[PDB]
Amino acid sequence: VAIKKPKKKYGTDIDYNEDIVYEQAPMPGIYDTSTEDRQIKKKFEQFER
Amino acid sequence: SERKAINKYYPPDYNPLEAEKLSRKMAKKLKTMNKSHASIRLMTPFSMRCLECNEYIPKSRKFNGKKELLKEKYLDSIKIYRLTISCPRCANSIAFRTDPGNSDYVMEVGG
Amino acid sequence: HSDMASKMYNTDKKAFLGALKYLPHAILKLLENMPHPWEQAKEVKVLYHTSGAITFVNETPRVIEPVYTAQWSATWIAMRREKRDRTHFKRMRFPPFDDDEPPLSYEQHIENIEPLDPINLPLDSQDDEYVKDWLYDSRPLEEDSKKVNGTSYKKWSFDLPEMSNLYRLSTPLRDEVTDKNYYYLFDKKSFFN
Amino acid sequence: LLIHRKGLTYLHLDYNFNLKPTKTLTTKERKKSRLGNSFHLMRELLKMMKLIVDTHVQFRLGNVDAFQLADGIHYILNHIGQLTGIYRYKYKVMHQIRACKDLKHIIYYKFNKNLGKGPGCGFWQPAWRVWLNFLRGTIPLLERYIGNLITRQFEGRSNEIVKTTTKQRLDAYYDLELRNSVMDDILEMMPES
Amino acid sequence: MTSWRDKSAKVQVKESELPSSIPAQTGLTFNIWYNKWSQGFAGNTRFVSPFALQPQLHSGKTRGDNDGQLFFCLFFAKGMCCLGPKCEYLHHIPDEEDIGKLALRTEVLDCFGREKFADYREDMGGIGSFRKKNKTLYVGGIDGALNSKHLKPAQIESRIRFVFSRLGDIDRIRYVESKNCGFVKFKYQANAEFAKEAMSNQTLLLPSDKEWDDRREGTGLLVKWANEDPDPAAQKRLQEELKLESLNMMVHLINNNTNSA
Amino acid sequence: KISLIQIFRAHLWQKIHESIVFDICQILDGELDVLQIESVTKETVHPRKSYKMNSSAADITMESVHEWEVSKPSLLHETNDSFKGLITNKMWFDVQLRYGDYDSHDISRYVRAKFLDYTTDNVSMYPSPTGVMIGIDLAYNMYDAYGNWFNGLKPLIQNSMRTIMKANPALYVLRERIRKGLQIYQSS
Amino acid sequence: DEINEPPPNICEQCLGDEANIRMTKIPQGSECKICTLPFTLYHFKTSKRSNNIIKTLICVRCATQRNICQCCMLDSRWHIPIQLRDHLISLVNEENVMTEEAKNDMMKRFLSLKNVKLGGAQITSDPSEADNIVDKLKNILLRAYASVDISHILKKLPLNESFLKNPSTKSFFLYNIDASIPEWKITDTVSQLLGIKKWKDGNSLSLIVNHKAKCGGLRFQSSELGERFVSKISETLVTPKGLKRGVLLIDRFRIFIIPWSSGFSAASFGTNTAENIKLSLSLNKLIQLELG
Amino acid sequence: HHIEVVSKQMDPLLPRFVGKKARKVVAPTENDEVVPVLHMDGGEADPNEW
RNA sequence: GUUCGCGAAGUAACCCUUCGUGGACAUUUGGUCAAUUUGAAACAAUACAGAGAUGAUCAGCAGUUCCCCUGCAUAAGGAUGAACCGUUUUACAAAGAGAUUUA
Ligand SMILES: O=P(O)(O)O[C@H]1[C@H](OP(=O)(O)O)[C@@H](OP(=O)(O)O)[C@H](OP(=O)(O)O)[C@@H](OP(=O)(O)O)[C@H]1OP(=O)(O)O
Ligand SMILES: [Mg+2]
Ligand SMILES: [Mg+2]
Ligand SMILES: [Zn+2]
Ligand SMILES: [Zn+2]
Ligand SMILES: [Zn+2]
Ligand SMILES: [Zn+2]
Repeated sequence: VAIKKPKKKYGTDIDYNEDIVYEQAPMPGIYDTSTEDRQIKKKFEQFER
Repeated sequence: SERKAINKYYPPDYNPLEAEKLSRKMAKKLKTMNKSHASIRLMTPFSMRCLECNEYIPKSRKFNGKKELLKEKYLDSIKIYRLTISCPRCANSIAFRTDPGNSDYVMEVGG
Repeated sequence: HSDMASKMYNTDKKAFLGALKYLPHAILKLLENMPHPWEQAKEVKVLYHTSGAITFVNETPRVIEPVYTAQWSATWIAMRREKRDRTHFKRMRFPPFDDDEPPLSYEQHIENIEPLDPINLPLDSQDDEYVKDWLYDSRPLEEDSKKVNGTSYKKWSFDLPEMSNLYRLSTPLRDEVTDKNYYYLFDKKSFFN
Repeated sequence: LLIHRKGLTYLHLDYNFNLKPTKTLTTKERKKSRLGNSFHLMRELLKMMKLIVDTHVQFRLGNVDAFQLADGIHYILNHIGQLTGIYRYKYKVMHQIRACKDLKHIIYYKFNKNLGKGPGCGFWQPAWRVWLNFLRGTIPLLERYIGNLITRQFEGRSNEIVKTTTKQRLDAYYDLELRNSVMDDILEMMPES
Repeated sequence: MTSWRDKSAKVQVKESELPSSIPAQTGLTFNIWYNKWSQGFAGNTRFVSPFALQPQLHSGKTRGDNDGQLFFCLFFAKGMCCLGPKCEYLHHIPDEEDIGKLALRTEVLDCFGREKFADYREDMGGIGSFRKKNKTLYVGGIDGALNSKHLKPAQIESRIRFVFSRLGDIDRIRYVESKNCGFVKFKYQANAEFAKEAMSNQTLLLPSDKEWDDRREGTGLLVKWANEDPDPAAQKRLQEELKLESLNMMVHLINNNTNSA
Repeated sequence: KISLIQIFRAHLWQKIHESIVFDICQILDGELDVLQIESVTKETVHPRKSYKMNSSAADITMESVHEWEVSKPSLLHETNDSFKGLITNKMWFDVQLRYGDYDSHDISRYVRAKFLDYTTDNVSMYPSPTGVMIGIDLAYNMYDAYGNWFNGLKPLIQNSMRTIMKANPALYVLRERIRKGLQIYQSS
Repeated sequence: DEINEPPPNICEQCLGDEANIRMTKIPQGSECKICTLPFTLYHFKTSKRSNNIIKTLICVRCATQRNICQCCMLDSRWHIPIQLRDHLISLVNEENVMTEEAKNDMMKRFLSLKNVKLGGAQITSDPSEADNIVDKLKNILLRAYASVDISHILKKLPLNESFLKNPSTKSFFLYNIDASIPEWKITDTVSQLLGIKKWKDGNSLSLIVNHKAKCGGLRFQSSELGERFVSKISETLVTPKGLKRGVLLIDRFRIFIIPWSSGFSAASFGTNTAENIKLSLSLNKLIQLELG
Repeated sequence: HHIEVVSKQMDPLLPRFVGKKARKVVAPTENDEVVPVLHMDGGEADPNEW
């Protein structure tokens, strides 16, 4: 039996668990974070497992 | 709409006296009618001390509490009431008695 | 649009609700075109929304001012003759309907019946021969091409016998003062001072 | 339909445009169902309009003589202060009510020369003009008012309500500006950190 | 053709026989704006549909066939269309010729013309999302549909196989006895959208049963949109068919670059 | 308003009106032989009728054996009557209750105005003409009757109403709920 | 900017074949399907005498960030859905590209006002960056339950009878059906074999396939069709005891058949999901016993 | 495709601007370039007077 | 259907009726919208909770909010309308001793 969510008080109430809330992504950088993105995703997926 | 309203709209087929019969029969089956412990906002006139979480109800603090007509009847005929109050820290109900001969209260369970 | 319970009425309910701001204009156009006491009935030209939201009376009531003064003066006479000789005048009850019953429809109730006689002074034929044919019309002399410009009903023009006859009927409601020295310290320049 | 869009189904709007509650109301209902001036002032205009239309219905159905119809309209227009209650929601109408009272004194003591005290005076033309001129001035008012009411229904109220200063909140706003001026001048005298 | 193009579509319900537009009274005063009942509690509010589609009986030519209508009649599917052959929309089970007409159009809106939405409804009911080409229905609420006959775990599936086979080509039907629910997957989405409105609030009884006089008293079955199939025996089928869909698109897409050059 | 709700609570206005209508019938059958009625019948009263000031109907209807000869409609304390006007078999009563003001509280004017309006009105349903109407001002405990009498009732009904206005148990509830709202007691 | 607004992004195939199209502009028409925020609704019809109004469902900002049209929401180049577009680019760059969308109303509005491209909308709307990935698509085309008491059920499955001409039956037993191979694909292969196409009108054949038990049966109405189904199947496999079985031939698959000689019904295959899996596990040996 | 853009004759009673509501939106910040905060270097000695 | 022609037949004597046939007159409605459950009103009720600053009881104004509600409102109410009342660790250094390394 799943946990019930808190009921919305108002209309546009935000489920903060549902999405990256106000995703201010970092400014695009020159130093090429491409291998680093793979290793965190693997480490974060490993953490969820 | 308005605090003072002269007329409340009745249904076009209505009468007062036939309703009084009908309404009385309904007045045996409800959950609100059968339970009558009166809920009253009150202040405690005799500082408290809790017995479970040892909280102190300052001097005279507001409570929405529950009045009960006691089966006792002071002297041949004088009413006597029992008031109950929940504690702020813990869930605990503390009880009163109102002595009419000795004007101050006497209390019981929980405090 | 009596029982708007279907889903098809969802747009037309918005039309009723957004017409509520125009409803004071519909009350003025209805009450200004109200039938005067010498009229049994009055066909008015209306403009209506196609969803039956609002019904404006699309006319303005324009009259000939000497004729209009003579029409009210004859009813002023006819109502003082009435109150003089009635044994008992029964003023009607207000409101004329109970608030539980709906406004009864025009066609099942009103339209089928002969209306009534209105207030009309009898108009003695030898003294009032120039006005008695046309005095109590809805728009008097509307289709007479020589007395008015036409059915647009502007810019009337009369002859002398018709004009003195309306002068004679209007004597309960006329000015009855001919010198301007009567208004000596009683004109609006003295009122401003 | 406006009452029922606001969820106020416990308020019954009569056919004579009386608005009454159908039950003893809870407080969240009495806060919610508190209609404003623009609803009630529109509702009292429709009460005045229906009350005049109903007398012509009473005349046409045969129940009322033409002298009673003219007396009936003259009774309505002189007693709107006690037949509607329009003065509760726009008290400037007191001018129009005491105008129709003052016109009634002029008309009666020229109508009732050599007549007894009685009902049947139906010279409703001067009091008719007072309300048609009152309706001339509340068309721009109620189009602004109900137009704000309906657009608040369809869209909701704006989130950018900026409160003006008032006598109520002058001492509060004085301190918010006094604390900002002191916090500025000290934060500039500070060397760092 | 012989079942469908030969005859014309027939009036299912007389316009006097149509249900009343006000709902069943679950409140004290009717609300005129929102056509619902206000005061009082909220009671229940799902009932067995009195009407049902007999697909080989009610199908026929309509006015929308000659006009080149793309969209199917919503009340044909519910068994409620009172217009019959005078109706602007189509009255037949969707075929490959029909879905080929809808091919540019099905991406944003269903076979009945109703626009799809961004994300699904919370209870997975309603019209559907355009973000997922969902072709699988959640057949639920079977207990109220059967009127609480015990039947069994296989018979129930036999009822589901008989009814939904009339509503189009089927990819697979799975019944789960422990969850008391079925999953019907169609060849096309347009059949799944058609069969969803056709079998909402219906009953799987047949007449050959004793409760046929009390078919109206029940609750009715819920056909809603299905979630993803969680077993990896089906997950591997999903990426396999997604792979074949991608290879069928790349062949079509390099010919676009061949023509573009 | 709230003083008037507390005074006229538990539907006292209706209970007052049934009490006069019942008390008249208990005096009609007490002297039924000199009047020569076959039956005196209180009618089925609509519960909204007692407080409906717009229109009314009859309450108590008298059916006679021999055909009564009634007078001209006169006031309750009228001296003489000419009974040669109309010859009818059936009479009616109407019990009117009003609450007077300082301006309009002459009950003699009110009962004459309502009787001459309700009998001329087409909507107000009376079973026969030639009836009487009893009006009671509940604010000033005044009573008056206006209608045509056949014989003997005018000394009977004015001796009855003096007993009714003092001895009616519903009027005693009205007069007591006034004195509790007013907090007046009578010494000596 | 309310007075400076971009022109609408609509497909060519939404507009259709005609030259001049009368389009209606409503300045604050509906609200967007994606961002739930108002926009200028354009709507139009392909021909003058058409009967379908084609509306713009999404705003221009949500159509730019996805690089899709406003009406049919397919990609402006390649004319494919978004879910298939972001999957084709994921086979090229070997990483997942994906436009992710908010489920919250304050974040549906937030995600639209930013000027980024989402998913494959950086790759598309650059014709140089799109065409080389099509060339990279071309190189991809160069590659081109032992406790169950099942014994009550297997008495009813035939499993011991032969596929000859001589029995005249309505029903058949199809086993060796993969968890793929939909139910429509087996009815279309039989109806292609008999030429009894549009079979669902006359109800000539009725087919039940479990997809857990890997088994099924197809029932005919009019038993004379059964000899047409036998005679139109040429290839058969003889088990090395005997007992020849015909093969239905779905592309790359093989489905064996035996005349049931009665009506199997539903629930012959199994009455519980755990129970049906063991019947596929029961069969897998007999297929291996039939072949090898 | 040459496309004529026309306006629909609005119903004067239906609410014009049907998509217009009073709703509240948070806005993202568009930061493409950093603004260098160009102070001067460092008169920085300070006792405990402040 | 009307009107202008032209032709044929009949009554006619150039007119009438009939049907053949050229013209002219008139020219593209409506939908943002389909009729009950599954594309979204809310309230009441039951139960529980019980009510700003304090020792206690009260008047209130504001403020920040990606809560709003009533109102025509930029007026004013909504408990001072509500929410606040919790969580809390690094721009971190300099100097001065006793055990442990190391190699
Ligand atoms: O009682 P009074 O003060 O002498 O006045 C009354 C009163 O009118 P006013 O009070 O305004 O003067 C009556 O009407 P209401 O005031 O009760 O509304 C009015 O009767 P109507 O209004 O029915 O005409 C009547 O006049 P009349 O008897 O001519 O009808 C008139 O008395 P006067 O005529 O002596 O002024
Ligand atoms: Mg405030
Ligand atoms: Mg506040
Ligand atoms: Zn405690
Ligand atoms: Zn249809
Ligand atoms: Zn958008
Ligand atoms: Zn498109």
